[PDB]
Parts: sequence; C-alpha cells; structure tokens
Amino acid sequence: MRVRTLDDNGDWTFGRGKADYITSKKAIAQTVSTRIKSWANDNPLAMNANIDWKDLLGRKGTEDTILREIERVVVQTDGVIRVTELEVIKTEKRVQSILLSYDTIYDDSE
Amino acid sequence: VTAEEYTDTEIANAKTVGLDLLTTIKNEQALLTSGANDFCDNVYNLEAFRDEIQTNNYNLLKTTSTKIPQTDPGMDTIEDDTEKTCEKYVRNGVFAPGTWTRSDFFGDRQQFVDAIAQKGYYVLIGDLADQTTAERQSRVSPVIQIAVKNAGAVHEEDIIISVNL
Amino acid sequence: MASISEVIRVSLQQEGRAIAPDNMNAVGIITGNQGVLSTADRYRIYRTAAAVASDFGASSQESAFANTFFDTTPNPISAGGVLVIGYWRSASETVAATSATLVSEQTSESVLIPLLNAINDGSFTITVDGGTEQEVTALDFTGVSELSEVATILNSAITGATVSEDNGYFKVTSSTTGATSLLSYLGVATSGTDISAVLGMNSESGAVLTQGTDQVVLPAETKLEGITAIKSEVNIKGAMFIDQILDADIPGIASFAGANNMLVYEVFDTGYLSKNVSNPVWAVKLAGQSNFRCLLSKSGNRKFAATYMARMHTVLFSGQNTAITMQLKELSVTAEEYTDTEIANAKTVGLDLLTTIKNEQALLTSGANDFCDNVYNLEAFRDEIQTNNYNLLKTTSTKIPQTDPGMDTIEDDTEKTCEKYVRNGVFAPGTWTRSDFFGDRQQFVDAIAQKGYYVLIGDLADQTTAERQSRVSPVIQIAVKNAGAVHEEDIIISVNL
Amino acid sequence: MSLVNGMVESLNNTKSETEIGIGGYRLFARVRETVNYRNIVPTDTLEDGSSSTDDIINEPITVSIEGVVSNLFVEERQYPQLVSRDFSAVGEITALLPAKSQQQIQRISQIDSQIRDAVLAAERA
Amino acid sequence: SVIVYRNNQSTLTLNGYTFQHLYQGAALVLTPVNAKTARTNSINGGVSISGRVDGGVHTLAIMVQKHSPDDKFLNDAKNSQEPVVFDGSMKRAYTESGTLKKATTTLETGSITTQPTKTDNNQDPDDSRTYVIEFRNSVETF
Amino acid sequence: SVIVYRNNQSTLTLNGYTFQHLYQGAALVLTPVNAKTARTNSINGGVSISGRVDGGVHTLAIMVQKHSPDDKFLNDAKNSQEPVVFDGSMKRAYTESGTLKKATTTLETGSITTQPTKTDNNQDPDDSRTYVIEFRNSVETF
Amino acid sequence: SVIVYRNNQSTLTLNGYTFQHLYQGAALVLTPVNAKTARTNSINGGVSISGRVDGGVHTLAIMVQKHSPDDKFLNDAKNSQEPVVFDGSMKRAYTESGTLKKATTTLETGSITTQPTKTDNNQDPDDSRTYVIEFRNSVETF
Repeated sequence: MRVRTLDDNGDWTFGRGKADYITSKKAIAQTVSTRIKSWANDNPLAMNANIDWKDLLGRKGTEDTILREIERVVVQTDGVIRVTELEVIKTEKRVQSILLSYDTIYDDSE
Repeated sequence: VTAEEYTDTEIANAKTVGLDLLTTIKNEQALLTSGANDFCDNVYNLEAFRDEIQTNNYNLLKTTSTKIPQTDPGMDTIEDDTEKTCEKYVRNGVFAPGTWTRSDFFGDRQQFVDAIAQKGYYVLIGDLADQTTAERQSRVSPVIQIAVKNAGAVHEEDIIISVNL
Repeated sequence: MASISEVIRVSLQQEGRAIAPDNMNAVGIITGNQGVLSTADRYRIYRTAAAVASDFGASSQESAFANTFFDTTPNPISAGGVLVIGYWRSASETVAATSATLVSEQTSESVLIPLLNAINDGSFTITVDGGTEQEVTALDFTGVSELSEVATILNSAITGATVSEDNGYFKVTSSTTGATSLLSYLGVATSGTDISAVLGMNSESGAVLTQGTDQVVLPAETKLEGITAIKSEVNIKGAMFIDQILDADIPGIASFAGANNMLVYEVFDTGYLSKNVSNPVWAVKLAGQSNFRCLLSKSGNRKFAATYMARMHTVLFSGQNTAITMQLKELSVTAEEYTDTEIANAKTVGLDLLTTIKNEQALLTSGANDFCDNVYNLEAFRDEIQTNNYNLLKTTSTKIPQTDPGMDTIEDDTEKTCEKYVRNGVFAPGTWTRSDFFGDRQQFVDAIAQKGYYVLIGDLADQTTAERQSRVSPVIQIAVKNAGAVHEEDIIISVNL
Repeated sequence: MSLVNGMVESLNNTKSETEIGIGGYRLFARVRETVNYRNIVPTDTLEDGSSSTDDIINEPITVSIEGVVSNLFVEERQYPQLVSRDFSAVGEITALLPAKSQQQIQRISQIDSQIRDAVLAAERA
Repeated sequence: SVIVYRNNQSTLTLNGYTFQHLYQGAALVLTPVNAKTARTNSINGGVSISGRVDGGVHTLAIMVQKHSPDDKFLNDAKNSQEPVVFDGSMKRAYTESGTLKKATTTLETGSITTQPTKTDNNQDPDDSRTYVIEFRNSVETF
Repeated sequence: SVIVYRNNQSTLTLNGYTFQHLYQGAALVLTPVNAKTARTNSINGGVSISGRVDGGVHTLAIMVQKHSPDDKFLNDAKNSQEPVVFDGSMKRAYTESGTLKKATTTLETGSITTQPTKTDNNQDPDDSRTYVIEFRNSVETF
Repeated sequence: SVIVYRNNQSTLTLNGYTFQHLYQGAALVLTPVNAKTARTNSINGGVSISGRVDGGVHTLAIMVQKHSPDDKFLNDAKNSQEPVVFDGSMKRAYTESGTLKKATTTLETGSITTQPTKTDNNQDPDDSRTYVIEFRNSVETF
C-alpha cells in the first residue's frame, strides 16, 4: 500500500509525485497513526470513520473502552497483525498517555 | 453559545492559567477545561459532598423522636449514617477507591490507608471521652473526620506509538 | 487554530523506555575504543541497533557487534533484557579538562513550579572560581511554567557560569575549565525568600558538586581486568570483549567470571583445538572455570560470541520450562566449515561450534566444560534466591525476628523460589547422584527424588553467640538437580539379520 | 480397505509435548474432552459368503471439548509455544533466471515491495 | 493478639435505626452463603480460578427480643406491602494491644428472607425472634 | 426491653372459640413456611429483590390436651366432610417498661394440614394432640 | 515412634506472611477433597487403577483470631477485587527419637473458597474466623 507522506507537523505533501508516497511498514505506521486520530461522526462520507472521541473523552469511565476501541482500530488496519498496548502514565495532570505497540505484517520474514 | 476561535499559544496559556474555553474545532463545540485551578468537576463535586453529608446528618438528627443519646452506640449511629452517605457518593462516581496519596490521616495510618484503598472513603468519629466537659454539655457531637479520594477521570490522551522503524 | 491535538496527540516513542539492567539478561559488549565511552562514562544501555549506531556509527565495529547482536531472532530484549556497551582503557585515555558542575536534586516539575510561582523576589549566593561571593536578590519566578524557564532565569542570574536543566536536574557549569570550584551549593542570601533549598542546589540537599577537575589528566593504560570497573557499575551478567583476550590473561578473567556470578564469552581460532596444558581453553576446563564460556570460530569471527551471548541470555525465568538448551538454535552469523576430527576435538575440549550442515546453521555445544545451559541456569538460580531473600528482608515492616517461625519464613521463601525454578524447567526431580548432603540423608534424598530441591536451614541454637548478635541468619543450605536435557541421539537398531 | 492402513495412519497425528489447545489457546481448563469415531456399516446381510467385504465406510471424527475460562488461569506443566519457522526459501532456486540490467532489476524490486504488501498477509496465514 | 471488646454484641445499624435490643446468645450471625472463588481442574493439570459473582452475598441473622422496639421495627419491615431494602453496618469497638480500634462491616442491599419462627412455650419460653436479612454485599474492614 | 407477660401461652381464638386448654410446652408454634423475599443475582452485579407471594402463609402448630374440649373442637374440624376454614387471632397481653400492652397476630384462611400423631404410651404417656393449621396470611402487629 | 513437637500448631506461611495468630482448637485443617486413585472393576475380574487428576487439591481451613492481623490479612485477601492466589507452606518442627526434624507441606495455587461464618455471641462468644483456602496441590514431605 502506498500513501502520501506527511511531514513532521503532519500537513500534506504535494510535488515529488511517486516519491512523496510512503512505501510500506511505514505506510502502515502512518495509516495507524492517523486512523487513531479520526473522530467518528466527523466525516459525512464515513460517519463511523473511526472511534468516537467526542463521546469517549467527554464521559467518565471509558478508559477500558478507549483501549478496546484503539485496539479495534489498529487491528482492523491493512497491514498490522497484533498489538501490545496499555497505559504508561496515570493522567500526569489529567491527560493519560497510553503506549501502543503493534507488529506490522513485515518483520515476520525470518 | 457559539464557540470562539483561539490560537494555540493562547489556548495553552488558558490551560496553564485556569481559564476555560469553548473553542471551535470545525463548526463543532469543544469545551476544554483547565486544571490549573482545581477542575470544575472536583470543586463542584466536593461541594456536593459537603452539602450531602450535611443533609444526611441533619436528616438523622431530625428523624428520630428521641434525642440520639451521647453514647457510643449513638456515635456509631452517626458514623454509620456518614458512611452511608460516603458509600452513596462512591456509587455516585465522585470518589473511587485508590491508594491515598497524601501524607496525613486521622487514626491508625494502616487502618486509614486500607479503608481508602478498599472502600474509597474513611469515616472516623472520636470517642466521647476525648472531648472536654465544656464540649460535652454543649450537646455537640465529637469531631467527625471523613476522607475521600477523587475518581481518576481522563481529559486527553497522549497515545505513544512504540517505534520499530 | 484549536487543533484536534489538544484533546489527543499521537506521536512516536522517543526514549528507549529508560529501563535498568535488573534481570539476568543484562548482557554486555566491552569496547576499548575511547570514542564516546570514556572513563566515568563506563557503560551505556541500549535496546535497539539504531541507538547503538547513533552513539557509535554503523561504521565502528561496536555498532557492527550490536547489529549482529540484535539480529538474533530471540534476542535478549525479547525476554526482559538489555544490551550494555562497556569500556576498558585500551591505551592512554586523555580525559579533557572539565569545568565544575553542580547537579541539583531530582525535581518533579509538578511541585517545583507551584512553590516557585509564589516567590516574588530572588535570593542566591553562589561562587565561581572561588571569586567574590555573588548574591542574587531579584528573581521574579512568578511567570514560570516549566523548568526550562527557571533554568533560563538562573542562567541570567549566575554570572560566570551557565545554567541548564536536563531531565528534572539543574546543572550549573562554570565557563572556565580546570581548578574552577563552585564553592557554593547555593547558600542562603542576606535578603529575599530563599530559592536555594527548594531547588535542591542546597548544601544540605542531595546536590552533587563535582569540582572542576584539574587540567587535562592522563589515566594510564589498564588491563582487561578493567572489566571489574564495568562489573562494579552495571551488574552485567554476560560479557564479551571486542578485542581478543590475550592467552596470558585468560585464567584471570576466567576466575573473575566465577567470582562475580556472571558469564564471559570468548572465541578462539583453529590453533586452539588441542588438549595440552598450554592451550588456554583446556587450562580453563581443568581449572573448572565453568563460567568462562569458550567458543570456536575458524575464521576468527569474533561476532560469533555476541550472537551466542545474544542467543543464551534469552529465557524469561518465570514461565514453565522456559529453560532452553543451546544446540541447534539459529544465530546471527554465518557458520563456518569444520572437519570431523576438529569438530570432535572441539566437543572434547570445551569449545562451541556454529557449523554448517547444508546452508543451515547447526550449533553444537560442548560438555567438556559444563554446558552453557548448566552454568547460565545455576547463575540464574543463585541470582533469584538472592533476589527473593532480599525481597523478603525488604518487604516486611517489622524485622523478621530471629525466632524459629522466622527461619520457617525464610526457608519457605527459599522453597518457593526453588519450586519456581523447578516449574521453570531448570531443576527436575531425580535420584540425587552425589555422595554428600545436609541433614538426614533419607530426608535429603527423598526430598530431591520427589520435589527436585531441598532447603534446610540450621536452627538458631546451632550458631555461636558471635553469629547471633551479628544479626546474621543461620546458614541456608539448598540442593538442586539439573534437568536431564538431551543433545544427541544414538539410536541402536536391534539386529535380527 | 486395507487392514495395514489402520496402524499406519492411526499414528499419523502425534501429539507434541507443547499441547496446543483449541489451536494454541490453552489458557482454559478442559472439564470434559471427547472424540466420536463413527462408521456407516450398511445393514442388510452382505451378499456373497466369500469376498463381499470392504463395506465399512468411514466417517468424520468429531471432537468435543467443554471447559471453563477464568480471568486467572495458572497452567501446571506445559512447554512454551514457539513460533514456527518460515521455511519457504528451503528450495528457492534462483540463478537460472535471466541476466537483466539495473533498474530493470530494481523495477522488479519495486514491484515486489509493491505486491508483498498485498500478499504477505495471506502467505503468513 | 490481645483483643478486649466492649458492648459484647456488635452495634447493628439499619436504615438509620440502631438495634438497642438483641436477644442473649447468637444475636447476630453473618453467614456468607456462597463460596468466594470457584475453581475448576483441567485434564492437563492447570486450575482455573474465578471469583463467584455471589462472593459477597451474606445473610445476617438477627435475634431480637420478642416484643422490644427492635422486634417492632423488623416486624414492620416484614409486614410492608413491598420488600424494604436494608443498608446498614455492624460496628464493633474493641482494643488491640491496648489501642482503641473499631471494626466496620457494611451491609448493602438486604431484605428479609427467612421469617422468624414464632414460639410461645410454657415449660421453657423462647422469647426470641430471628429475622434473617440477605445483604447483597457485606464488606468488613479494619 | 423489660417485658413481663401474663397468661404464659398466648390466647388463641379460632372461629369464635378460644383455646382454653393447651398442652404444656410448645403449645403454639407459628412457623412461616416460605421465605419472605426471594432475590436473584445478575451477571453484572445487581440484585433483583422480589416479594414471595407465599410471604405470609404460616403454619400454626397447636398442642391441645388429649381429650379436652379444645381437642374435641379441633378433632371435629378434622372430621368434617369438607375442609373447614379457620380465621382467628393470637392475642398476648404483656407489659413493656411497666405499661400494659397487647400484641395481636391475626391468622387468616387456615385449614388443618398435618393431622395429630396419636400415641398412647405406658412407661411415659404423651397425652397431646398437635394440629397444624396453615393460615394463608398471618399479620402480627403491636 | 516417639514424636515430640514444638509450637503446637504448625507454622503456616502464605505469600510471605506467616500466621502468628491462630485460634485455639482446629487452627489448621488440611482436608484432601477428592479421592487419590479411582478404580473400576471389570466383568472378567480385573481392576483398572487410575490416579485422579484432582488427587492433590486440598482445602486448608484456617481458624484465625477474630480481629488479629492474621484475620486482617485473610480478610483483605477476601475483599480483593480479583481472587488472590496463595502459595505457601505448613512447616512443623518436631523431634523423632530425640533427633530434630522438620516436616514440610507445600501448598500451591490456592484461593479462598468458603468465607468465614461471622458470629458474635453474648452467652458464649466465638471469636474465630475460619477461612477455607483450596490449594491446587499440597505435597507433604519429610
């Protein structure tokens, strides 16, 4: 799978066609990285685009469902196999940071 | 109300000062609240808790035809009522069990920390024989010390992808 | 532009998890090249090839060894382990003159800032190069949101030195190098609310104040026994040298391997496939230095050790039967070609071989010296009983009284560890074959034959009163029997002609 | 058919020590465990009295496993399940394929990197 | 340890009404009705440990005096048109090694299950009423 | 409390005929036969509390003298061609803290269930008859 | 033989916490719950002997003092959100024919099954708590 690369801050890239495209194992990385970031009832063309944030960060007691939905999004991605993810800090102020690790379809060629 | 448009520097300053924002994401409201001053959640909930223990103690001193005698069974009555209120406000989502992080307590620290860690609240009432006779004929109940731990709500998410290059 | 990012951010992991060599699989590679690990930076810890490269460059042989290390498919970091690069002074390290430093207390940034923002006025007393005492009487810390900002404020305040913040530490370095003492630990000033004590720079506080060393200092050229300096800093449990250990120094390090409860892997070339006394590897075998593992590489390919190390220290000693042997396991180096006579000699001397069968690696390991399995596993067992006894003496709020119930506590904990390491595949029940024991021989042999381990603790009344007020527990004697693993198979067909 | 085939392919499934569970999920407990070998023997009395045998049609074995799964299962004595090797290139036989120039080779490299992303999942499967 | 109680039977509170009248004898008997963790044994040898959802449900058996106001309270609860929910606590004050201490057993979501067996004897009267309430969750702490 | 009865066994009335002859011992035993409120536990953790429709049905066991007119009355009821319905009350007069008081237990819609086990002993006679009536609803109040 | 114990009840250790407070009486009762080897009889006459897979599962019943720290430990284990696994040993020191000796009974993979039946009595208090843990495998040796 190809996909246009995004630069550091994550804006789009035009020019260098066929070269601003991520090849693989990093295309999966980019595609998971910003599949997580796709609020659900945003896109009128995909209203279940990805997990529903306005209804999960605005309600108490969803950490388990945040994690289950992140695993859902990641696993249902073209190119990933497994996941290994949990929470690493405990809302250091009130923001919790979770650690997400997944095995792409690559690095399994032995 | 219609949200307003803010820069990133000013929204960060609002986060780190104590203000709250109703800011647009896309034609869609996003309320971001600060934790510089204590979260509106925490202040409002603590106010509700003080009000509710006040109401329950008042309702206990009101309900009974007798006078709620100044005997240890009476203090067990009052402490049980306070514990019922605390249990309600743990079932209410405000306080949840956890390891008591502060460095102060009421009685046996082991008793205190264990009660917080397993029930979420602790209610200790001093015995009668630990108050002056000036505070015994004033018909005032002993000091009732209750401790609670706020539930650990979440506001953002810093998902860290584990890089394997 | 209120971004989505301030309700969720998704970035890439940055620091290498910042873990420490706690488990058994904390393996090391000792370099001798003073590129980045000079003295007092004797080691660095890694969990990926790329980081070793970025500190070492894919060109330096050290990064090459890291590459052949992490390339082993079940490499140590897959079972709670780390790689660590050491440094022995190969030849005449020149330590550049430093400047005096002052590292402050570990400040969490969640408590330093709230305490600072109330402090209107500033107050410092610092001294640089032993000069006139400098007093700082105005530091409007009110407008500060992160330690970088107080760092900048201190930088502007302390003349003659630069102030930096780094991982919650406050470092303060004088500009001049060589006899540049920062006499002060930020002492109390004559006026203004004191920032010194709250920062952690304070003399009573736990602030390191390494004075500016003298001008350029020459450490001499050490010996490979300088590994001790690594071992006395990292708790390495398996090491190699990039440069080959001289023959005359093999016994020493060999003894070292035993005396520090670690393993040392060293490779030798074809010229050592004899069994004379002069051959150092056989000298190790006769000396019983079972912890000094010897490996064989016809070409001299040193990396064979690292991968071998990277293949061994790879067992999570908590699941069932995770104790692995060595033979016939994939490594990260191309095998070599050996004759039958030389491979037999290697078997009967103690060396180990990664030999081709057909384009396919075959690791054959010796039993002349004790099998790497056995030595490594016994080291894990000593380490784990040490850890469990330590954790027992640490956990309890009381003092673990010197009464028989206390000894039953300690013996039960040791027995729990032994049971774990029998469930762990290392020790298995069997008929105790040796001719020595601790207590009732019937008790001892029965316990070995049925549980696999025996743990006897002598009673209190069997120790001198000199060993009673020394607060030392009685001698705890534990005996185990290695599980009976298999390496070859001599299938005999019963002939009926 | 043959009586010899019986023992031959009765041993054709040998249980490894690692004890795969329902496919590798051994983290439950097997309360009961049954297999059902069935056969269709045609009923009416067979015709000849000399050779009209070979009339026991075999059947698909079923295997029933009822167990329980808890939050905390402690497994007693079973060896780790190790990832099976990727023995795909065991006979991979190149070097008879044509000599083709660079960026004619590398064009093939890009095509390979391009559809490995779409096939390697099912290849692993 | 050295444990000295006071007020021999623990002080029981339900619905803000503390039992000031308990029979002599087994006044309060808090029996847990179901086993805490059920476990299962596998063929290979492992065991599956799993907490019962009934792990907390207790039956508090109360012996009140045959007509004392505690009996009136429990009997009024028994005679209610709809089952009344009890939510109280058993508090016992005691001293350990000379230090004053309290043990608290909160009882949550109970109702009268087994009604008292009313007997009026001549030769040897048994002026007791045993109400058995079945609280959904009872948690002791100290 | 301080409870002093009078007329040791409670006065039982059925069908306007008050039992003036009770055996010594367990003369009247009002056993509730079914549990008051049955409850069920959910997977998630909640509990469903529900009153039994049998919540009131009681069995009053009566020990009357072997041939005294109370035995004649109960035996005539037993020997009736159709089951006779009893609707009475157990009234007990007693004093609490020195104040005179009465406790009333009304028994509604009963019939003789378990007939008396008639024994005539030589070594130690047992001149009792135990009639067990099963009232549909028994309500105590005071 | 001639067997002289010391420390009458055996020293019990669980999770590195040794029970220093046991009730008087049946402090520790290690009951094996299932028969060791089940056997079957054939028509012809042979017998099929086969070890039960449940052959080792034991229930250790522990009588701790009503509020002593041993009761606090076991009660904390009981009140945990998830079942806690116990893995300990019963060690008893004794002398045989005058020779000092130790008997070790390791207990593996246990959890609290039957919760203690809490009773507070007036006439005769029973200040005991009986926690029954069910270890997967208990092996005695000496």
